[PDB]
Amino acid sequence: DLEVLFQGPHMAFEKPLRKLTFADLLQATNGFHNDSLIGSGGFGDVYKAILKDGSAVAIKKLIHVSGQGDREFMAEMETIGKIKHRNLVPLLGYCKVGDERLLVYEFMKYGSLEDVLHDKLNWSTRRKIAIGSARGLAFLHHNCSPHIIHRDMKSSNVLLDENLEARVSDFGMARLMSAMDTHLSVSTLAGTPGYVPPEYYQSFRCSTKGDVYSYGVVLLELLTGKRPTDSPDFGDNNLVGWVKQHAKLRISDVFDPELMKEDPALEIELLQHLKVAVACLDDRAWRRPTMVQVMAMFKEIQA
Amino acid sequence: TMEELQAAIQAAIAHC
Ligand SMILES: Nc1ncnc2c1ncn2[C@@H]1O[C@H](COP(=O)(O)OP(=O)(O)NP(=O)(O)O)[C@@H](O)[C@H]1O
Repeated sequence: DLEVLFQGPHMAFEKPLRKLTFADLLQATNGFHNDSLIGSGGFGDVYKAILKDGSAVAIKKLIHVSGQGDREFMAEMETIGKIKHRNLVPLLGYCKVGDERLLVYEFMKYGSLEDVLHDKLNWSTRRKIAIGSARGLAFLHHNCSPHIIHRDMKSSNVLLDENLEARVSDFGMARLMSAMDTHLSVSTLAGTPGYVPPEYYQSFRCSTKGDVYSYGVVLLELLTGKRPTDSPDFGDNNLVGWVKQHAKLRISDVFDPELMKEDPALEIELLQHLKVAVACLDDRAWRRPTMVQVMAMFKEIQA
Repeated sequence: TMEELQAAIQAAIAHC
């Protein structure tokens, strides 16, 4: 059953990035007030707000370091700033004045997957989330030239909009890799504990298969309902480690009680989705599927 | 390890 993978908005007809006034963002957030904050500390603070036109936005205010360039601002502007797809967060505008660098996303109703999955998601709903987030990443790797390597896929960087559909976000660490290359050399260790592929700890090189590892983790989170690290059941392990040792024993215990409880006849489909996740988490990068294959695994499971 | 795990999961669907 023949599927055309990418058929999202044609850029040429898209609303261009609006350059915004700092004063407007300043006012709309009440002087960047604390009760407007929705995200704190990581490379900036993110504030919920409604613009002059009624549009609900999230405004990321990037922290300016003395004697430094705006690398993270540019990373988003040169990547998510240039593309649109239903499984990517919409970057609506930006503010660049003096040393201020702000990024204005369309506001995604339910905030991040992490926020939701821990503090209502049924299977059908979670299935849709894994699929859409796979499509978003696939777009970055396969439908962009040069390719985009996200470098920080995690459940907090998967937003959920009105109809609970997945939107990959936070492009601050993203990098462009020529299609002729297989990897990009980076200067430092970047990524979130729980999600870093093994090879990133051996060599300062990122690649699309790097992103694919991190995706696998996000999929575990959906299947298990666990955080990627620091859960009491884990012990000396992470989510990845835990699922690994745990499975020789009783595989289906790994699954989230809430999904199992909803229906005992989805225990098989759940198991099949775990195969995808495990493939993505292969220690050998070359053996991991591309995100295009992951999507194909998903749609095979259904039929 | 991983492929052992993959086998385990295949048993599980079969062992349903
Ligand atoms: N467009 C948006 N719509 C709704 N919520 C958003 C949006 N953008 C960011 N957020 C929220 O802000 C949080 C994350 O902001 P962001 O800094 O982009 O990712 P973060 O990586 O998890 N920072 P950190 O946790 O320190 O690594 C998420 O939990 C969301 O709740």
